[PDB]
Amino acid sequence: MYTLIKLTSEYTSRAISFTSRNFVASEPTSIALKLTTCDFTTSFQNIMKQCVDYGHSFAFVDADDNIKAQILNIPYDAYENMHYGNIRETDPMFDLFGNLDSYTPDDKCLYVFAIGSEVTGKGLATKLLKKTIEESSSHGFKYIYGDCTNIISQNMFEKHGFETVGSVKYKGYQYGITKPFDSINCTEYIKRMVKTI
Ligand SMILES: CC(C)(COP(=O)(O)OP(=O)(O)OC[C@H]1O[C@@H](n2cnc3c(N)ncnc32)[C@H](O)[C@@H]1OP(=O)(O)O)[C@@H](O)C(=O)NCCC(=O)NCCS
Repeated sequence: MYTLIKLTSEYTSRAISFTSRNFVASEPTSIALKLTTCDFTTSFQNIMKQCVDYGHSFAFVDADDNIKAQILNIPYDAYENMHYGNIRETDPMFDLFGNLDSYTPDDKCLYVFAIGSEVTGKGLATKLLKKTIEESSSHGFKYIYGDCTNIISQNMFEKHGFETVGSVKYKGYQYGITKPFDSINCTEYIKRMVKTI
Protein backbone atom coordinates (compact mmCIF):
# COMPACT_ATOMS: atom_id res chain seq x y z
CA MET A 1 0.00 0.00 0.00
CA TYR A 2 1.93 3.03 1.33
CA THR A 3 5.24 3.01 3.17
CA LEU A 4 6.30 5.45 5.87
CA ILE A 5 9.80 6.75 5.09
CA LYS A 6 12.21 9.30 6.48
CA LEU A 7 12.66 11.88 3.70
CA THR A 8 16.20 12.10 2.35
CA SER A 9 17.90 14.37 -0.18
CA GLU A 10 16.99 12.22 -3.17
CA TYR A 11 13.32 13.11 -2.44
CA THR A 12 13.84 16.91 -2.42
CA SER A 13 12.29 17.63 -5.83
CA ARG A 14 9.31 15.36 -5.06
CA ALA A 15 8.86 16.97 -1.61
CA ILE A 16 8.88 20.53 -3.00
CA SER A 17 6.31 19.60 -5.62
CA PHE A 18 4.10 17.65 -3.26
CA THR A 19 3.60 20.50 -0.75
CA SER A 20 3.35 23.14 -3.47
CA ARG A 21 0.59 21.25 -5.27
CA ASN A 22 -1.15 20.09 -2.10
CA PHE A 23 -1.22 23.58 -0.53
CA VAL A 24 -2.24 25.38 -3.74
CA ALA A 25 -5.09 22.88 -4.19
CA SER A 26 -6.31 22.49 -0.63
CA GLU A 27 -4.66 24.69 2.03
CA PRO A 28 -6.83 27.65 3.11
CA THR A 29 -4.37 30.58 3.03
CA SER A 30 -2.80 29.57 -0.31
CA ILE A 31 -6.27 29.23 -1.85
CA ALA A 32 -7.34 32.62 -0.40
CA LEU A 33 -4.34 34.31 -2.04
CA LYS A 34 -4.91 32.47 -5.33
CA LEU A 35 -1.36 31.14 -5.26
CA THR A 36 -0.02 29.07 -8.09
CA THR A 37 2.56 26.33 -7.64
CA CYS A 38 5.09 28.77 -9.15
CA ASP A 39 4.29 31.30 -6.41
CA PHE A 40 4.51 28.67 -3.70
CA THR A 41 7.71 27.08 -4.96
CA THR A 42 9.38 30.47 -5.37
CA SER A 43 8.62 31.56 -1.81
CA PHE A 44 9.01 28.23 0.00
CA GLN A 45 11.39 25.94 -1.88
CA ASN A 46 14.28 26.95 0.40
CA ILE A 47 12.51 26.07 3.64
CA MET A 48 11.15 22.84 2.07
CA LYS A 49 14.63 21.76 0.97
CA GLN A 50 15.95 22.53 4.46
CA CYS A 51 13.14 20.49 6.05
CA VAL A 52 14.44 17.53 4.06
CA ASP A 53 18.12 18.27 4.72
CA TYR A 54 17.87 18.64 8.51
CA GLY A 55 16.70 15.01 8.62
CA HIS A 56 13.45 15.20 10.65
CA SER A 57 10.87 15.02 7.82
CA PHE A 58 8.70 12.04 6.80
CA ALA A 59 6.49 10.86 3.97
CA PHE A 60 4.23 8.07 2.81
CA VAL A 61 5.24 6.78 -0.60
CA ASP A 62 3.54 4.43 -3.06
CA ALA A 63 5.14 1.44 -4.80
CA ASP A 64 6.75 3.68 -7.42
CA ASP A 65 8.27 5.97 -4.74
CA ASN A 66 5.82 8.85 -5.29
CA ILE A 67 4.96 10.95 -2.25
CA LYS A 68 1.29 10.58 -1.25
CA ALA A 69 1.48 12.42 2.09
CA GLN A 70 4.28 14.17 3.98
CA ILE A 71 5.27 16.25 6.95
CA LEU A 72 8.03 18.82 6.54
CA ASN A 73 9.76 19.64 9.85
CA ILE A 74 12.74 21.87 10.64
CA PRO A 75 14.55 22.87 13.85
CA TYR A 76 13.07 26.14 15.13
CA ASP A 77 16.45 27.93 15.18
CA ALA A 78 16.80 27.28 11.44
CA TYR A 79 13.21 28.41 10.87
CA GLU A 80 13.77 31.68 12.70
CA ASN A 81 16.63 32.60 10.40
CA MET A 82 14.98 31.33 7.20
CA HIS A 83 15.19 33.09 3.86
CA TYR A 84 12.24 33.12 1.48
CA GLY A 85 11.71 34.02 -2.15
CA ASN A 86 9.58 37.07 -1.44
CA ILE A 87 7.07 38.10 -4.10
CA ARG A 88 4.02 40.28 -3.93
CA GLU A 89 1.67 37.27 -4.20
CA THR A 90 2.83 35.88 -0.83
CA ASP A 91 3.49 39.16 1.06
CA PRO A 92 0.11 38.99 2.88
CA MET A 93 0.90 35.42 3.93
CA PHE A 94 4.17 36.43 5.59
CA ASP A 95 2.38 39.40 7.17
CA LEU A 96 -0.30 37.13 8.68
CA PHE A 97 2.14 34.46 9.90
CA GLY A 98 4.43 37.12 11.34
CA ASN A 99 1.93 37.77 14.11
CA LEU A 100 2.53 34.30 15.51
CA ASP A 101 6.33 34.60 15.67
CA SER A 102 5.89 36.49 18.99
CA TYR A 103 5.48 33.26 20.98
CA THR A 104 8.89 31.64 20.85
CA PRO A 105 10.35 28.48 22.41
CA ASP A 106 12.74 28.66 25.37
CA ASP A 107 14.41 25.35 24.49
CA LYS A 108 15.07 22.98 21.57
CA CYS A 109 12.06 22.98 19.28
CA LEU A 110 10.92 21.23 16.08
CA TYR A 111 8.81 23.35 13.75
CA VAL A 112 6.21 21.74 11.46
CA PHE A 113 6.31 23.79 8.27
CA ALA A 114 3.78 21.69 6.36
CA ILE A 115 1.61 18.61 6.70
CA GLY A 116 -0.45 17.26 3.81
CA SER A 117 -1.99 14.20 2.23
CA GLU A 118 -3.31 13.52 -1.25
CA VAL A 119 -4.89 10.26 -0.13
CA THR A 120 -7.26 11.56 2.49
CA GLY A 121 -9.26 10.01 5.33
CA LYS A 122 -6.96 6.98 5.62
CA GLY A 123 -4.93 8.12 8.65
CA LEU A 124 -1.79 9.07 6.71
CA ALA A 125 -1.40 12.61 8.10
CA THR A 126 -2.14 11.33 11.62
CA LYS A 127 0.57 8.68 11.30
CA LEU A 128 3.06 11.29 10.02
CA LEU A 129 2.29 13.51 13.01
CA LYS A 130 2.75 10.59 15.42
CA LYS A 131 6.04 9.69 13.74
CA THR A 132 7.12 13.33 14.15
CA ILE A 133 6.32 13.16 17.88
CA GLU A 134 8.52 10.04 18.18
CA GLU A 135 11.31 11.76 16.19
CA SER A 136 11.15 14.82 18.44
CA SER A 137 11.53 12.72 21.59
CA SER A 138 14.39 10.69 20.08
CA HIS A 139 16.41 13.80 19.25
CA GLY A 140 15.77 15.64 22.54
CA PHE A 141 13.40 18.31 21.26
CA LYS A 142 11.45 19.76 24.05
CA TYR A 143 8.65 21.28 21.96
CA ILE A 144 6.94 20.89 18.63
CA TYR A 145 5.46 24.07 17.11
CA GLY A 146 3.15 24.40 14.12
CA ASP A 147 1.30 27.32 12.60
CA CYS A 148 -1.87 25.58 11.48
CA THR A 149 -4.20 27.27 9.00
CA ASN A 150 -6.82 24.52 8.55
CA ILE A 151 -9.53 23.40 11.00
CA ILE A 152 -8.73 19.80 10.00
CA SER A 153 -5.07 20.00 11.02
CA GLN A 154 -5.93 22.15 14.07
CA ASN A 155 -8.20 19.35 15.29
CA MET A 156 -5.55 16.75 14.50
CA PHE A 157 -2.92 18.61 16.42
CA GLU A 158 -5.37 19.06 19.33
CA LYS A 159 -6.06 15.31 19.33
CA HIS A 160 -2.30 14.73 19.81
CA GLY A 161 -1.77 17.07 22.72
CA PHE A 162 -1.02 20.43 21.10
CA GLU A 163 -2.12 23.63 22.80
CA THR A 164 -2.84 26.96 21.13
CA VAL A 165 -0.56 29.82 22.21
CA GLY A 166 -1.57 32.44 19.64
CA SER A 167 -4.16 33.03 16.96
CA VAL A 168 -5.30 35.49 14.31
CA LYS A 169 -8.85 35.67 12.96
CA TYR A 170 -9.02 35.50 9.15
CA LYS A 171 -12.20 37.48 8.68
CA GLY A 172 -11.46 41.17 8.64
CA TYR A 173 -7.68 40.75 8.62
CA GLN A 174 -6.16 43.56 6.58
CA TYR A 175 -3.03 44.07 4.56
CA GLY A 176 -3.22 47.79 3.90
CA ILE A 177 -6.78 48.33 2.60
CA THR A 178 -7.03 44.74 1.28
CA LYS A 179 -8.78 41.90 3.09
CA PRO A 180 -6.94 38.94 1.59
CA PHE A 181 -8.31 36.18 3.85
CA ASP A 182 -12.02 37.06 3.89
CA SER A 183 -12.68 34.35 1.29
CA ILE A 184 -11.79 31.58 3.75
CA ASN A 185 -14.91 29.84 4.94
CA CYS A 186 -13.76 26.50 6.33
CA THR A 187 -11.63 27.76 9.22
CA GLU A 188 -11.92 30.82 11.46
CA TYR A 189 -8.33 31.29 12.73
CA ILE A 190 -4.71 30.60 12.00
CA LYS A 191 -3.27 29.18 15.23
CA ARG A 192 0.23 28.65 16.63
CA MET A 193 0.09 25.26 18.33
CA VAL A 194 2.63 23.83 20.76
CA LYS A 195 3.21 20.33 22.10
CA THR A 196 5.42 19.84 25.11
CA ILE A 197 7.33 16.62 24.67
C1 LIG B 1 -5.48 18.19 6.58
C2 LIG B 1 -4.93 16.98 5.86
C3 LIG B 1 -3.43 16.92 6.03
C4 LIG B 1 -5.53 15.76 6.52
O1 LIG B 1 -4.89 14.61 6.08
P1 LIG B 1 -5.54 13.17 6.02
O2 LIG B 1 -4.48 12.14 5.81
O3 LIG B 1 -6.88 13.10 5.50
O4 LIG B 1 -5.88 13.06 7.65
P2 LIG B 1 -6.10 11.71 8.49
O5 LIG B 1 -6.95 10.78 7.71
O6 LIG B 1 -5.02 11.38 9.42
O7 LIG B 1 -7.31 12.24 9.34
C5 LIG B 1 -7.11 13.04 10.42
C6 LIG B 1 -8.44 13.51 11.01
O8 LIG B 1 -9.02 14.45 10.20
C7 LIG B 1 -10.29 14.08 9.89
N1 LIG B 1 -10.55 14.55 8.56
C8 LIG B 1 -9.83 14.33 7.46
N2 LIG B 1 -10.34 14.96 6.45
C9 LIG B 1 -11.42 15.62 6.87
C10 LIG B 1 -12.36 16.44 6.28
N3 LIG B 1 -12.29 16.74 4.90
N4 LIG B 1 -13.31 16.95 7.00
C11 LIG B 1 -13.40 16.69 8.29
N5 LIG B 1 -12.53 15.91 8.90
C12 LIG B 1 -11.55 15.37 8.23
C13 LIG B 1 -10.36 12.62 10.06
O9 LIG B 1 -11.66 12.16 10.16
C14 LIG B 1 -9.45 12.43 11.24
O10 LIG B 1 -10.05 12.54 12.47
P3 LIG B 1 -10.42 11.34 13.42
O11 LIG B 1 -9.44 10.26 13.31
O12 LIG B 1 -10.50 11.86 14.80
O13 LIG B 1 -11.71 11.02 12.83
C15 LIG B 1 -5.38 17.06 4.38
O14 LIG B 1 -6.72 17.35 4.23
C16 LIG B 1 -4.57 18.05 3.53
O15 LIG B 1 -3.60 17.71 3.02
N6 LIG B 1 -5.09 19.39 3.31
C17 LIG B 1 -4.38 20.44 2.46
C18 LIG B 1 -3.29 20.56 3.38
C19 LIG B 1 -3.52 21.42 4.58
O16 LIG B 1 -4.33 22.26 4.66
N7 LIG B 1 -2.58 21.18 5.53
C20 LIG B 1 -2.55 21.86 6.77
C21 LIG B 1 -2.04 23.22 6.85
S1 LIG B 1 -1.96 23.54 8.60
